[PDB]
Amino acid sequence: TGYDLSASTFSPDGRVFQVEYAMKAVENSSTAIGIRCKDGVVFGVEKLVLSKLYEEGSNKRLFNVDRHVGMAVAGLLADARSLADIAREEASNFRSNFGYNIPLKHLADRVAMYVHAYTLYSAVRPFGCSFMLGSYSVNDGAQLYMIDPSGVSYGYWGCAIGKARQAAKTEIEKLQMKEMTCRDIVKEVAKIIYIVHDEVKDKAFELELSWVGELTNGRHEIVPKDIREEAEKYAKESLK
Amino acid sequence: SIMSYNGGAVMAMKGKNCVAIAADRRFGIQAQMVTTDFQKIFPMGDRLYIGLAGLATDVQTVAQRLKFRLNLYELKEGRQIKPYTLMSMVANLLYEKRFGPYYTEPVIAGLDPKTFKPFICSLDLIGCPMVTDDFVVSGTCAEQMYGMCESLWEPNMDPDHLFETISQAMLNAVDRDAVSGMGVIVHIIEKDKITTRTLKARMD
Amino acid sequence: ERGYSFSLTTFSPSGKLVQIEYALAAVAGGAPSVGIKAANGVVLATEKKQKSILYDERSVHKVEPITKHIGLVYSGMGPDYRVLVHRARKLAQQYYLVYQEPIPTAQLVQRVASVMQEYTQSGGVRPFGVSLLICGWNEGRPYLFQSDPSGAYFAWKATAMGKNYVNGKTFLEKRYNEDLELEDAIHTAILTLKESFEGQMTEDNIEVGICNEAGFRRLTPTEVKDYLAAIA
Amino acid sequence: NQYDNDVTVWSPQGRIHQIEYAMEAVKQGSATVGLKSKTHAVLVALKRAQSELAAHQKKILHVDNHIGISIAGLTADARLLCNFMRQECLDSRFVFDRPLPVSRLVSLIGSKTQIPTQRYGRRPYGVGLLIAGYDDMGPHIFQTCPSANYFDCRAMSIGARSQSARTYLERHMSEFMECNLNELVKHGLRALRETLPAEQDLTTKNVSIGIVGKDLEFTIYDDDDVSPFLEGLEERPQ
Amino acid sequence: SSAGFDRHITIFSPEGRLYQVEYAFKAINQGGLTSVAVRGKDCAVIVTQKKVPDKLLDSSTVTHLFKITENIGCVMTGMTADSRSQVQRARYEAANWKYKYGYEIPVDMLCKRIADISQVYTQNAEMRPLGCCMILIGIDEEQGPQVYKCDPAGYYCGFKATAAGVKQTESTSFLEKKVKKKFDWTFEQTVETAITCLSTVLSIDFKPSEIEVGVVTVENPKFRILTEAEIDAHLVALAE
Amino acid sequence: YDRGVNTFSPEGRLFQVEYAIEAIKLGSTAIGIQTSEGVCLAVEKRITSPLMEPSSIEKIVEIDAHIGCAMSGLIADAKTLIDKARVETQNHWFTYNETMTVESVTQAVSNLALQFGEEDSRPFGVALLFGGVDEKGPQLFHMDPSGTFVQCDARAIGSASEGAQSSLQEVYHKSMTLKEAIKSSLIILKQVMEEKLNATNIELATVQPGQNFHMFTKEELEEVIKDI
Amino acid sequence: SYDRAITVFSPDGHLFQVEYAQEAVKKGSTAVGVRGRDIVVLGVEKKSVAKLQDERTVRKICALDDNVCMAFAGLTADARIVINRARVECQSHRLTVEDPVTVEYITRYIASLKQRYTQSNGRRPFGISALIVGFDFDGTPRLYQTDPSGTYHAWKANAIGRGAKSVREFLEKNYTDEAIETDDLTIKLVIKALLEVVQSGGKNIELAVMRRDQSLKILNPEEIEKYVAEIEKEKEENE
Amino acid sequence: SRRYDSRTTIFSPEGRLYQVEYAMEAIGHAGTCLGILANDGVLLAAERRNIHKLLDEVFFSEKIYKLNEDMACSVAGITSDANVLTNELRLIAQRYLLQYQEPIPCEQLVTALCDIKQAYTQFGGKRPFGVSLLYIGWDKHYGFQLYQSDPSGNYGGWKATCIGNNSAAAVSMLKQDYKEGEMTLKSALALAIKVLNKTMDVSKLSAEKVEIATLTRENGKTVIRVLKQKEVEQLIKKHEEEEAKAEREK
Amino acid sequence: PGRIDRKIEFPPPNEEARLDILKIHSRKMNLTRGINLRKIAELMPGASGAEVKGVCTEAGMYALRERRVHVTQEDFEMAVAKVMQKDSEKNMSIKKLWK
Repeated sequence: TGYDLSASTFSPDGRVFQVEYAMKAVENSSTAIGIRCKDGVVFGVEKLVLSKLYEEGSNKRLFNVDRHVGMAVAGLLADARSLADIAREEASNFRSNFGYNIPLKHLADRVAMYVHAYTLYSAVRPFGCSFMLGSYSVNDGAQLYMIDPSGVSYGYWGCAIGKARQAAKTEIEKLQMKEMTCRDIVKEVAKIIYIVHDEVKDKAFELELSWVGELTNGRHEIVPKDIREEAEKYAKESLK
Repeated sequence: SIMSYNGGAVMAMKGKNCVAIAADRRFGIQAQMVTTDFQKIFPMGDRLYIGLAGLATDVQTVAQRLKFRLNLYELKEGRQIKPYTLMSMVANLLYEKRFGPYYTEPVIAGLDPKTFKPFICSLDLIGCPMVTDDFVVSGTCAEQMYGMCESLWEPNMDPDHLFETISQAMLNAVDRDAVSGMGVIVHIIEKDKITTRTLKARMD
Repeated sequence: ERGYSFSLTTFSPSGKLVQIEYALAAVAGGAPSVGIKAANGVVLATEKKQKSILYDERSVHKVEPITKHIGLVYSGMGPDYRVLVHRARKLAQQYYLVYQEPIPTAQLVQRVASVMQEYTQSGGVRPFGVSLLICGWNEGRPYLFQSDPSGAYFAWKATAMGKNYVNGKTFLEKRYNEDLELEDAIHTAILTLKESFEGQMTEDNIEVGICNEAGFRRLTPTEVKDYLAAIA
Repeated sequence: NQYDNDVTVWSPQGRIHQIEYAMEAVKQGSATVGLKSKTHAVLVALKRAQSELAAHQKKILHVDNHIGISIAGLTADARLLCNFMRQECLDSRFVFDRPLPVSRLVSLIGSKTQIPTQRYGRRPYGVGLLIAGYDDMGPHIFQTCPSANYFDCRAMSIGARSQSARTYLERHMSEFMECNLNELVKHGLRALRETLPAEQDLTTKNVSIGIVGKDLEFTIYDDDDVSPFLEGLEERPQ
Repeated sequence: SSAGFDRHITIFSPEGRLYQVEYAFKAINQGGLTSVAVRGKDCAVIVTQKKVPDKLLDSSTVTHLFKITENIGCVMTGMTADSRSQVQRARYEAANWKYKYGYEIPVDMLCKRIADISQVYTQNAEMRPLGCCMILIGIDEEQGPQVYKCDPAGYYCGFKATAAGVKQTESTSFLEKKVKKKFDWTFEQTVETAITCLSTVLSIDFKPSEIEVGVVTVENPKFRILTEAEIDAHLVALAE
Repeated sequence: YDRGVNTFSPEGRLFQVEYAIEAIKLGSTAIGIQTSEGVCLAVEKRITSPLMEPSSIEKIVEIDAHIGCAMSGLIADAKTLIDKARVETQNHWFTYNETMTVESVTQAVSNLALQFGEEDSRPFGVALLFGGVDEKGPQLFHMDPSGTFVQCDARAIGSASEGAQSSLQEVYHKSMTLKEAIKSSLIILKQVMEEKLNATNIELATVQPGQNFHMFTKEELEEVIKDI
Repeated sequence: SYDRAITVFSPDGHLFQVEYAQEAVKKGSTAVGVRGRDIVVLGVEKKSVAKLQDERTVRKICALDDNVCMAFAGLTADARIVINRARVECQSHRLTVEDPVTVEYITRYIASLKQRYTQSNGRRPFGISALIVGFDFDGTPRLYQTDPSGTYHAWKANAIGRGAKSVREFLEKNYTDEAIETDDLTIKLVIKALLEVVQSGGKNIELAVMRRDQSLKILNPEEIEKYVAEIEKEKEENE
Repeated sequence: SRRYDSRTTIFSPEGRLYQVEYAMEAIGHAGTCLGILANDGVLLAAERRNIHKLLDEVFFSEKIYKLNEDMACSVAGITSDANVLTNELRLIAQRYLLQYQEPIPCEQLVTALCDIKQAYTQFGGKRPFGVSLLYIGWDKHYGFQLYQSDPSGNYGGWKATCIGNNSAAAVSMLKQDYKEGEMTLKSALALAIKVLNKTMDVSKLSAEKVEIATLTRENGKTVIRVLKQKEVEQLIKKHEEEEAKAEREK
Repeated sequence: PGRIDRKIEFPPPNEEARLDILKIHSRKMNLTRGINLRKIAELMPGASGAEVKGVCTEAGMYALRERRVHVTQEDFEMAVAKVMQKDSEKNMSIKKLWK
């Protein structure tokens, strides 16, 4: 106490509690996982329905930054739509200045330097968000990135954001990555959301899957959800 | 032109241990005089004067801006100003107004504040400092003053013959000019004293 | 920023400025130095050590030139020194672009300290933690001045700053007479430099710069090692 | 309690308390209910009078020919977002010569109220909205919050004791599609009367109804034309 | 003692000290990582381990060896988010030296530009001083190789061999006895002493996959990151 | 004891805007009644010393031609709101050639009721009573430092805030006349004031649809007193 | 560039800085002023001269124009800013409207200046209170006053400074029309009112009159001797 | 953010100042200046606060700052805050001459500074000035004048004023011993040497501890005289002789 | 004043007062010619009078360790400078930012 008010002051051992407080605000949020196959990235976000409380398809946390770039935000939803506008605005200036599609290595670095800049001053607070960046290209393959509220951004094959962070990634690494098509990954994501988060605190919940890769021609779009409905039928087979 | 709007003639000649400066005494507007006592030589310390010629607005404007900057220089230091430091000071003030300039051409003629060494220089309207060893002139009737001082200058000149020389250089060159005249004042300064004389010229 | 600009240095109810008195405490816990004026040149002598044998002494310099004839050292802290050196480098050029003449040593210290006083009254910043010793031979007579974090300026003959300055102050009060030569001044600046130095005085433990009437001249470690024989 | 003062300061629990104090400002306002059908979006509000002689404070206010909002918070933050709301609708009317979609209007609102919840020296906009619109894909009912989280819903209610209104809407959400206008409106005002004590009710003086639809511009009714809507009702049993 | 707000903002203590900068000196140590810089007679070795705790995490997006220009490389310790903001300042002001001046920036002049920026962050009392370190190597014309180190206080000096990170007092005390016994230093003697100094302080005796070597040569002035195969060549050569 | 000037209460309200409404209670009382024949309006001057000349103290201020006012609270803070309300009726007439309605005057005043802050001060400390005759007949509106615009039929604000409003609802109906509303208001005033009732303590201003310029001076105020 | 509110509200519904600034007005020298029908009068007490030092620069009754006269209270530094501000306004009003400035227009300039100077941020309010005396056209002698809050009134007899309540209570028991009939009686009345403020030995009383046709004329110290003598003469005739 | 603000603006709850009062009580420590006039001429006595042997004194005007061709000043307070005001007030006097070609009178130069010192007390939260300085000079309207500046921004006309708290006893001497229109350039100097002999605690009044500057009006020049080395000493030998003569009555 | 009518203070001694106390303590001592007791009082910037003994103890003690009954002025000059141990911080920067 006394050192944990401003984001500019240091602790007497040398850390910043305003960043430490914002990270566990992201921890108190529902689970969103991501995993890439050999030719694409598959997103999966658990979505909570309290009783009715909204439509069927409101406030979806699977945003769409560029034609070939996705989001899997989790945490404080209001600041997530702020980062989604900053990443949207960043990718247009790369298009206007240079004339081709933004590489994901830049787009993680350009956003993380904006997240880092809100951890230096007493005027502003750090963002209470964390998110995923998934892309696919014919000259760079698929990449999957991950940004914390501090600003540390580097690569992964499979990551998880939410309450069930360490509990869900235990069985993500039980899967294989190179020898899987992303059509197989879609029904593999659907069981991980279904295994974790038992219907005790939250009875009803949704399951939104988004997917970019070689089958989607590099364009990012949502999976056909009402069409063919193979996610939840294969996921509920794990009853024992 | 703009330099010929009022007229003027400033001459400075270097002697042996003394320097002399001279100017005319006319204020007019292109054909019509107004007075006979328009000051064109302003003192800057002791044994160091400055002459100005050209547009009569920029004569009185630069002579007050330079006096503004000179008193601040002499109070932030203790000493008086050297003649080289004045020439660098004026050349800054004329170059700041690079695009819309002051239509004037200064002439500096003084002595050393330490020794008795004379100094003469003249500047352009945008501030190109030009030092000589014999004489500098400025004004509308410039070419007549070059015809005087080339045939009427000797290296080592006592203050008696220095006064008799710059007087004949001014009284013959200015009486050939149309927009200059109406009296000539001559300052002859040296280490001991300062002598100011007004000549007897054609009043037409 | 926001636009705060509120002064954090106010008057005590006793009637003193507290933060400037604390900035002088950081100066006294610095490296010792000694500057002696001796009627033909001024000698600046600092005490430069390394924490280990791993450093490189040909990298960071103490006795620093300003224009061509104006030297400058310090006794406060390290990183605040390089700011007001670069400030004084640029500030000596606007004198030369206007007056076309090298700046007198009395004229920099009026201007460096006026930067430094106004720096303390302004808000949101701390004062500097560096005292200076500015010297130079202009118009025949040499000069030797001292600034402070309050922004005041003085004119010494033989002073000392840094650690154990009161021991060097009584030593220079007895050793330094009214006038010497430059070579007598270097001999007595080293004879007061290791009042509180270590045992070894090599060419890398000290670093001495002089101001002749020919100009500022920083001594290379060859002549420092050649003069340190039979020193004091 | 030292971290319960500014908006910039986080908490050791991880929850900013100035947003949590702004949610309680919404509950101080009077209750209002917004719902929709296949072809219409009707929001019904409840007015409060200050004294017996003063007029009732108005709740529903017109924005555009197809967008109308309700209110549940302060009045300075009401008109400050209202003047921003009218301004954006006529800009796209001027530039693209088309009415705005309702969904991308509200995305500008959540981006608008984000800045005074992160920088120092600003308060959150303590205000609650029920945005009801109509565009090229059907009617919409949107609610907001001072935490800048907008919700696409089918039937909600915000204000004082609005929990009792939500329970009426959950057990009648299936009938809210095959209902034209008259049983669409009178389902809505039965939700308001369950946010009332059992001794007073709607008296054509503290209630307003706004309807927008396919062939209908957003029209506000108050105190004269509410009386055809207030008929064929039944008293609350006890 | 604490007087006024000396424990919070960058002002002086009554003892003539200040605390927020010397709190930032142990803001490096929370990374749990160590970097070693060794200069030879014709080379300059940068060796630094990395810790990869996750199997679902890349081995290419982690390495702190960063390329400033074609002839200047660096290594970053401290925390990760602050270190990458320090690199984009170093990449940028090395480019302005080319545009303004024409020739390539020396490695000594670049640490003056960095340490003056860290001065101001110390200096203004309303922002955070970016606790991280900075070690540069490079070949200078007619001067040989150089090693410099910047600090969050904002000072630099030249070096012969000095490590940073967590273990300084154990690593530099090993390097003192190594240098002052006047051994030879050609290429591989420099690399072998750069491995064993990290291998005796940490006492690991690793596998060639965690450390990275960033050597630069007089004959090859380009900054070069070593391959995993040739790191194994230098490691089994010193294993007799 | 110095918290943020713009901070929500833990219960949900405000801090300093709540204190602004408290600072109206020390001001002098004022009564205005809307009647279909016209709007009457009354105030008490509260003269402190006989050396003070009374007519330099005013509470009724005309706005453009047909709109009156009544301030209660801080005097010089009210002078800023008056000088803006005069101008904003003139910009309406020299851009539309019509008189700004009484409701839309109060909207323009109530915009900057809570536009204080650090960038882009403190909230004001006066409540007002705008009354006038426009195209929808006579009108009477009431505002506050919280910017809560409202319409009242007969509002009474100031020191006797609760005491007058209780006595006023006792004797009021819809079909009043103008002469009945004038004599009824000063009955309320003399019950709530502490001094006597003369031609120097109170003042009136009645705006009519025909007599648009509200006009009321001394030697007529004595006639209304002596007839009751 | 300064954004910090200084004057905020209190929990009971008051201010802080305004009541504090009126305390500094209470710690000042008293200065009264009455009016009449042709000639106005105002005088200051508590001169407190060192009696060996200069006194033309300690004069605290000045004129903004050829019609309007000043008399302030409180601290002297804040008065000099307000006076030299108000000299500009009464001179720029003469540029637009050709009349001399009325006494009503110049007090609304000062009072509205002093209010917005408390409304804004980061600004220490003034601590003065003026007595503005000037007879306008049509021969209208009147006097106003100011206040650090920014209010203005019209009085017939004002008192400020240290012990204004005693002087105002003295003038309260003196509501005569005969004292505003004779001119020198009104001047002696000011000398009578200022007598029970300070020790008042006829040397610490600086008064100045204006007969609505001429600029202000300070009475002589020999005039103050004859005025104190006739006051002591008629006071002893109560036996 | 806001808890670091020092609040150098708010009134005391007593109802007076809180920050300016600290400097006005501080100003009496470590400074002593005075100045006397009653006829043609005006002087300024100063006091070398620390005269150490390893010092240059090459400036020849240490505490006196000749700010114009007609005026000068004696400053006491913060050393470096004096240099801000003397650079400013020297420049105010020169922009007047640019505008009018007429020398600045002594009255409306002092008022130009006191408006600057006041404005850094009201708004901004700036640290106020801790500088109290004196004024001499000559105008075309009154002549030889003295003024006393304050950190609050208040001035006044004087004839025997002072600055230091040690010199508060000197005012008791100057009320006891002062003449009205009988000043010479000897009766005024010998009075000041008598003051600093008693008010300063330096025994025997060492001539390297005092400093005296006078302003006379010679023909049209207003010569500002700074007297240096031996005239101080023979003034002391004149003063010590008169003290040895007057003590013979004892 | 109903109880105590007289409140006599005791100021620090002056230069002649320091000189006269010094002559009392040096009267019982042994002195060498060519010595100035006035400068000893003049090197005491506002002394206390109690330390006039302390100078006369340290001067005779320095003459003791030479087994010498003679004393110079230099012995008194080291005796005064020893007792003058004040926490005055003579950096020429504490009494010198405040001229």
